Amino acid sequence: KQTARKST
Amino acid sequence: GSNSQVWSALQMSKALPSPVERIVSRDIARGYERIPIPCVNAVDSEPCPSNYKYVSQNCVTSPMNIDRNITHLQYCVCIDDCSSSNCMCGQLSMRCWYDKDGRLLPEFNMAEPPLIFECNHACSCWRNCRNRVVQNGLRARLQLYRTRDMGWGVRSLQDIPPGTFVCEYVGELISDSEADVREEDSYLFDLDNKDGEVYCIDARFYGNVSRFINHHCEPNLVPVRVFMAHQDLRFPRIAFFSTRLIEAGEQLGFDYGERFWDIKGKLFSCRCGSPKCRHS
Ligand SMILES: Nc1ncnc2c1ncn2[C@@H]1O[C@H](CSCC[C@H](N)C(=O)O)[C@@H](O)[C@H]1O
Ligand SMILES: [Zn+2]
Ligand SMILES: [Zn+2]
Ligand SMILES: [Zn+2]
Ligand SMILES: [Zn+2]
Repeated sequence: KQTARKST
Repeated sequence: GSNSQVWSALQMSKALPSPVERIVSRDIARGYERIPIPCVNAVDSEPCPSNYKYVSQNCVTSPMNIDRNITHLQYCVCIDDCSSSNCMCGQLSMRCWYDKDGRLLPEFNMAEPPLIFECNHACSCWRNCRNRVVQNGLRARLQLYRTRDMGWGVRSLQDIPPGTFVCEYVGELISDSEADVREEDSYLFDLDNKDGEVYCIDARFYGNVSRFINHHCEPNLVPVRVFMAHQDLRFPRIAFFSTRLIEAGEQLGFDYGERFWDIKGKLFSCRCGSPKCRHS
Protein backbone atom coordinates (compact mmCIF):
# COMPACT_ATOMS: atom_id res chain seq x y z
CA LYS A 1 0.00 0.00 0.00
CA GLN A 2 1.00 3.68 -0.30
CA THR A 3 0.60 4.47 3.38
CA ALA A 4 1.69 2.78 6.61
CA ARG A 5 -1.01 0.77 8.40
CA LYS A 6 -1.07 -0.83 11.85
CA SER A 7 -2.70 -4.27 11.79
CA THR A 8 -3.93 -7.28 13.79
CA GLY B 1 -4.94 27.03 24.75
CA SER B 2 -6.75 23.82 25.67
CA ASN B 3 -8.85 24.01 22.50
CA SER B 4 -6.76 25.92 19.94
CA GLN B 5 -5.10 22.89 18.36
CA VAL B 6 -8.20 20.70 18.80
CA TRP B 7 -10.16 23.25 16.77
CA SER B 8 -7.41 23.36 14.14
CA ALA B 9 -7.62 19.55 13.80
CA LEU B 10 -11.42 19.71 13.50
CA GLN B 11 -11.15 22.38 10.78
CA MET B 12 -8.46 20.41 8.79
CA SER B 13 -10.77 17.38 8.90
CA LYS B 14 -13.70 19.51 7.71
CA ALA B 15 -11.60 20.97 4.86
CA LEU B 16 -10.38 17.57 3.68
CA PRO B 17 18.80 16.50 36.27
CA SER B 18 15.23 16.23 34.96
CA PRO B 19 12.22 18.41 35.80
CA VAL B 20 9.74 17.52 38.51
CA GLU B 21 6.81 15.78 36.82
CA ARG B 22 4.14 18.29 35.79
CA ILE B 23 0.45 17.51 35.40
CA VAL B 24 -0.44 18.98 31.98
CA SER B 25 -4.01 17.65 31.96
CA ARG B 26 -6.16 16.12 34.66
CA ASP B 27 -8.08 14.22 31.97
CA ILE B 28 -7.41 14.09 28.22
CA ALA B 29 -10.88 12.56 27.79
CA ARG B 30 -12.69 15.55 29.42
CA GLY B 31 -14.92 13.23 31.48
CA TYR B 32 -15.92 10.90 28.62
CA GLU B 33 -14.28 7.77 30.08
CA ARG B 34 -15.21 5.92 33.29
CA ILE B 35 -12.03 7.24 34.93
CA PRO B 36 -9.76 10.19 34.03
CA ILE B 37 -6.72 9.76 31.82
CA PRO B 38 -4.23 12.34 33.11
CA CYS B 39 -1.33 13.67 31.09
CA VAL B 40 2.05 14.32 32.69
CA ASN B 41 5.46 15.52 31.58
CA ALA B 42 8.66 14.76 33.52
CA VAL B 43 10.94 15.44 30.54
CA ASP B 44 10.48 18.88 28.97
CA SER B 45 8.28 21.95 28.52
CA GLU B 46 5.75 20.47 26.05
CA PRO B 47 2.04 20.86 26.89
CA CYS B 48 -0.39 17.97 26.58
CA PRO B 49 -0.74 16.98 22.88
CA SER B 50 -3.84 18.63 21.51
CA ASN B 51 -3.74 18.53 17.70
CA TYR B 52 -6.56 15.97 17.49
CA LYS B 53 -10.07 15.66 18.87
CA TYR B 54 -10.46 13.09 21.66
CA VAL B 55 -13.41 10.82 21.02
CA SER B 56 -14.32 7.81 23.16
CA GLN B 57 -16.06 5.94 20.32
CA ASN B 58 -15.50 5.53 16.55
CA CYS B 59 -16.86 8.20 14.22
CA VAL B 60 -17.30 8.72 10.50
CA THR B 61 -16.80 11.57 8.16
CA SER B 62 -18.00 10.18 4.73
CA PRO B 63 -20.75 7.55 5.26
CA MET B 64 -19.77 3.91 5.88
CA ASN B 65 -23.19 2.18 5.71
CA ILE B 66 -22.52 -0.28 8.50
CA ASP B 67 -25.28 -2.92 8.62
CA ARG B 68 -27.21 -2.03 11.79
CA ASN B 69 -30.45 -3.90 11.00
CA ILE B 70 -31.36 -5.30 14.41
CA THR B 71 -33.01 -8.35 12.83
CA HIS B 72 -29.64 -9.30 11.29
CA LEU B 73 -27.94 -9.65 14.69
CA GLN B 74 -27.27 -13.13 15.91
CA TYR B 75 -28.18 -13.35 19.59
CA CYS B 76 -28.44 -15.80 22.42
CA VAL B 77 -31.41 -16.99 24.49
CA CYS B 78 -29.46 -17.98 27.63
CA ILE B 79 -31.23 -18.23 30.98
CA ASP B 80 -27.90 -18.09 32.85
CA ASP B 81 -24.86 -15.75 32.76
CA CYS B 82 -23.77 -16.99 29.30
CA SER B 83 -21.08 -19.19 30.82
CA SER B 84 -22.36 -22.40 29.14
CA SER B 85 -21.92 -24.09 25.72
CA ASN B 86 -25.55 -23.22 24.95
CA CYS B 87 -24.66 -19.57 24.30
CA MET B 88 -24.81 -18.71 20.57
CA CYS B 89 -22.59 -15.70 21.12
CA GLY B 90 -19.89 -17.87 22.74
CA GLN B 91 -20.20 -20.35 19.86
CA LEU B 92 -19.68 -17.56 17.30
CA SER B 93 -16.52 -16.72 19.27
CA MET B 94 -15.54 -20.44 19.25
CA ARG B 95 -16.12 -20.23 22.99
CA CYS B 96 -16.59 -17.43 25.47
CA TRP B 97 -12.94 -16.56 26.22
CA TYR B 98 -13.73 -14.47 29.30
CA ASP B 99 -13.40 -15.77 32.83
CA LYS B 100 -15.51 -14.48 35.74
CA ASP B 101 -13.12 -11.53 36.20
CA GLY B 102 -13.52 -10.51 32.54
CA ARG B 103 -10.03 -11.74 31.62
CA LEU B 104 -9.05 -13.88 28.64
CA LEU B 105 -8.56 -17.55 29.47
CA PRO B 106 -4.98 -18.99 29.35
CA GLU B 107 -6.12 -21.07 26.32
CA PHE B 108 -6.73 -17.90 24.29
CA ASN B 109 -4.51 -17.88 21.21
CA MET B 110 -2.68 -14.54 21.36
CA ALA B 111 -0.51 -15.25 18.31
CA GLU B 112 -3.62 -15.85 16.17
CA PRO B 113 -6.65 -14.43 18.03
CA PRO B 114 -10.17 -15.55 17.07
CA LEU B 115 -12.94 -13.04 16.36
CA ILE B 116 -14.88 -12.27 19.53
CA PHE B 117 -18.65 -11.82 19.46
CA GLU B 118 -19.91 -10.29 22.67
CA CYS B 119 -23.54 -10.38 23.74
CA ASN B 120 -25.70 -7.57 22.46
CA HIS B 121 -29.05 -5.81 22.92
CA ALA B 122 -30.91 -8.53 20.99
CA CYS B 123 -29.77 -11.29 23.41
CA SER B 124 -32.18 -12.55 26.10
CA CYS B 125 -29.43 -12.44 28.71
CA TRP B 126 -28.86 -9.62 31.16
CA ARG B 127 -26.46 -6.69 30.96
CA ASN B 128 -24.16 -8.27 33.56
CA CYS B 129 -23.60 -11.58 31.69
CA ARG B 130 -20.09 -13.08 31.34
CA ASN B 131 -19.78 -12.33 27.62
CA ARG B 132 -19.53 -8.56 27.94
CA VAL B 133 -16.14 -6.97 28.50
CA VAL B 134 -15.07 -4.64 25.69
CA GLN B 135 -18.54 -3.06 25.63
CA ASN B 136 -18.05 -1.97 29.27
CA GLY B 137 -15.34 0.45 28.24
CA LEU B 138 -12.02 1.57 29.57
CA ARG B 139 -11.59 0.63 33.24
CA ALA B 140 -7.80 0.54 33.88
CA ARG B 141 -6.03 3.62 35.20
CA LEU B 142 -3.88 4.89 32.33
CA GLN B 143 -1.73 7.98 31.86
CA LEU B 144 -0.42 9.84 28.82
CA TYR B 145 3.19 10.85 29.40
CA ARG B 146 6.27 12.30 27.77
CA THR B 147 8.86 9.63 27.02
CA ARG B 148 12.56 10.49 26.80
CA ASP B 149 13.10 9.17 23.24
CA MET B 150 9.77 8.30 21.67
CA GLY B 151 7.49 11.35 21.90
CA TRP B 152 4.37 10.71 23.96
CA GLY B 153 3.37 7.26 25.20
CA VAL B 154 0.83 5.58 27.47
CA ARG B 155 1.53 3.90 30.80
CA SER B 156 -0.50 1.92 33.27
CA LEU B 157 -0.79 3.46 36.73
CA GLN B 158 -1.71 0.10 38.30
CA ASP B 159 -0.93 -3.58 37.94
CA ILE B 160 -2.90 -5.07 35.03
CA PRO B 161 -3.37 -8.87 35.22
CA PRO B 162 -2.79 -10.99 32.09
CA GLY B 163 -5.68 -11.09 29.60
CA THR B 164 -7.30 -7.84 30.76
CA PHE B 165 -9.10 -5.51 28.34
CA VAL B 166 -7.08 -2.30 28.35
CA CYS B 167 -8.51 0.01 25.69
CA GLU B 168 -9.96 0.18 22.18
CA TYR B 169 -8.29 1.62 19.06
CA VAL B 170 -10.81 4.36 18.30
CA GLY B 171 -10.94 6.89 15.46
CA GLU B 172 -12.46 7.80 12.11
CA LEU B 173 -13.67 4.86 9.98
CA ILE B 174 -12.52 5.29 6.36
CA SER B 175 -12.11 3.21 3.21
CA ASP B 176 -8.86 1.57 2.08
CA SER B 177 -8.72 4.08 -0.79
CA GLU B 178 -9.16 7.15 1.45
CA ALA B 179 -6.50 5.72 3.77
CA ASP B 180 -4.11 5.43 0.82
CA VAL B 181 -4.18 9.22 0.26
CA ARG B 182 -4.14 10.45 3.89
CA GLU B 183 -1.19 12.88 4.30
CA GLU B 184 -0.44 11.65 7.81
CA ASP B 185 -0.37 7.85 7.90
CA SER B 186 1.06 7.32 11.42
CA TYR B 187 -2.33 6.62 13.04
CA LEU B 188 -3.95 4.29 10.47
CA PHE B 189 -5.15 0.83 11.56
CA ASP B 190 -6.35 -1.69 8.96
CA LEU B 191 -9.48 -3.62 9.99
CA ASP B 192 -8.64 -6.56 7.77
CA ASN B 193 -5.45 -7.64 6.00
CA LYS B 194 -6.89 -9.10 2.79
CA ASP B 195 -7.51 -7.48 -0.62
CA GLY B 196 -10.83 -5.97 -1.74
CA GLU B 197 -13.46 -4.08 0.23
CA VAL B 198 -11.52 -3.32 3.41
CA TYR B 199 -11.65 -0.49 5.92
CA CYS B 200 -9.41 1.41 8.28
CA ILE B 201 -9.51 3.44 11.45
CA ASP B 202 -7.61 6.73 11.16
CA ALA B 203 -6.91 8.13 14.62
CA ARG B 204 -5.11 11.22 13.31
CA PHE B 205 -7.97 13.73 13.50
CA TYR B 206 -10.25 11.87 15.94
CA GLY B 207 -8.93 9.32 18.38
CA ASN B 208 -8.66 8.18 21.96
CA VAL B 209 -5.78 7.31 24.28
CA SER B 210 -4.75 4.37 22.06
CA ARG B 211 -3.43 6.74 19.38
CA PHE B 212 -0.43 7.37 21.68
CA ILE B 213 0.49 3.72 22.32
CA ASN B 214 3.99 3.14 20.97
CA HIS B 215 5.20 0.06 19.07
CA HIS B 216 7.06 -2.70 20.92
CA CYS B 217 8.58 -5.84 19.39
CA GLU B 218 7.80 -7.93 22.51
CA PRO B 219 4.48 -6.29 23.29
CA ASN B 220 2.42 -6.29 26.52
CA LEU B 221 -0.77 -5.68 24.45
CA VAL B 222 -2.37 -7.62 21.61
CA PRO B 223 -5.17 -6.28 19.37
CA VAL B 224 -8.25 -8.48 18.98
CA ARG B 225 -11.17 -8.02 16.55
CA VAL B 226 -14.48 -7.73 18.45
CA PHE B 227 -18.19 -7.42 17.55
CA MET B 228 -20.70 -5.87 19.94
CA ALA B 229 -23.69 -3.74 18.80
CA HIS B 230 -23.45 -4.82 15.13
CA GLN B 231 -22.02 -7.86 13.33
CA ASP B 232 -20.98 -6.27 10.05
CA LEU B 233 -17.78 -8.24 9.43
CA ARG B 234 -16.28 -5.35 7.43
CA PHE B 235 -16.11 -3.30 10.64
CA PRO B 236 -14.55 -5.17 13.55
CA ARG B 237 -13.62 -3.02 16.54
CA ILE B 238 -10.05 -3.24 17.80
CA ALA B 239 -9.61 -4.14 21.47
CA PHE B 240 -6.22 -4.30 23.21
CA PHE B 241 -5.78 -7.01 25.84
CA SER B 242 -2.73 -7.48 28.08
CA THR B 243 -0.48 -10.38 27.05
CA ARG B 244 1.08 -10.69 30.51
CA LEU B 245 1.03 -8.92 33.88
CA ILE B 246 1.68 -5.22 33.23
CA GLU B 247 3.29 -3.64 36.28
CA ALA B 248 2.26 -0.28 37.68
CA GLY B 249 4.26 2.40 35.83
CA GLU B 250 5.00 0.28 32.76
CA GLN B 251 4.60 1.74 29.26
CA LEU B 252 1.96 0.07 27.09
CA GLY B 253 3.06 -1.31 23.74
CA PHE B 254 1.74 -3.35 20.85
CA ASP B 255 3.22 -4.77 17.65
CA TYR B 256 2.20 -2.34 14.88
CA GLY B 257 3.01 -5.08 12.34
CA GLU B 258 4.76 -5.36 9.00
CA ARG B 259 2.29 -3.18 7.06
CA PHE B 260 3.49 -0.34 9.27
CA TRP B 261 7.22 -1.06 9.34
CA ASP B 262 7.45 -1.91 5.62
CA ILE B 263 6.75 1.79 5.02
CA LYS B 264 8.12 3.51 8.11
CA GLY B 265 11.30 1.43 8.50
CA LYS B 266 12.62 3.14 5.37
CA LEU B 267 12.52 6.42 7.33
CA PHE B 268 13.41 5.47 10.92
CA SER B 269 14.19 2.43 13.04
CA CYS B 270 12.41 0.90 16.00
CA ARG B 271 13.76 2.07 19.35
CA CYS B 272 11.69 -0.26 21.54
CA GLY B 273 14.94 -1.51 23.11
CA SER B 274 14.01 -5.21 23.04
CA PRO B 275 16.88 -7.74 22.80
CA LYS B 276 14.61 -9.31 20.18
CA CYS B 277 13.83 -6.07 18.27
CA ARG B 278 12.81 -6.91 14.70
CA HIS B 279 12.84 -3.38 13.26
CA SER B 280 16.26 -1.85 13.89
N1 LIG C 1 9.04 1.57 18.82
C1 LIG C 1 9.12 2.78 18.25
N2 LIG C 1 10.34 3.22 17.79
C2 LIG C 1 10.47 4.47 17.22
N3 LIG C 1 9.41 5.31 17.04
C3 LIG C 1 8.20 4.89 17.49
C4 LIG C 1 8.02 3.63 18.08
N4 LIG C 1 6.70 3.51 18.38
C5 LIG C 1 6.07 4.63 18.00
N5 LIG C 1 6.98 5.51 17.44
C6 LIG C 1 6.71 6.85 16.88
O1 LIG C 1 5.34 7.13 17.13
C7 LIG C 1 4.59 7.13 15.93
C8 LIG C 1 3.28 6.39 16.19
S1 LIG C 1 2.07 7.41 17.06
C9 LIG C 1 2.46 6.90 18.75
C10 LIG C 1 2.55 8.10 19.70
C11 LIG C 1 3.74 8.99 19.39
N6 LIG C 1 4.91 8.58 20.24
C12 LIG C 1 3.42 10.47 19.59
O2 LIG C 1 4.11 11.16 20.33
O3 LIG C 1 2.46 10.96 18.99
C13 LIG C 1 5.50 6.40 14.93
O4 LIG C 1 5.25 6.68 13.56
C14 LIG C 1 6.87 6.87 15.38
O5 LIG C 1 7.14 8.20 14.98
ZN1 LIG D 1 -25.71 -16.26 26.04
ZN1 LIG E 1 -25.64 -13.30 23.67
ZN1 LIG F 1 -25.02 -12.83 27.39
ZN1 LIG G 1 11.71 -3.00 18.29
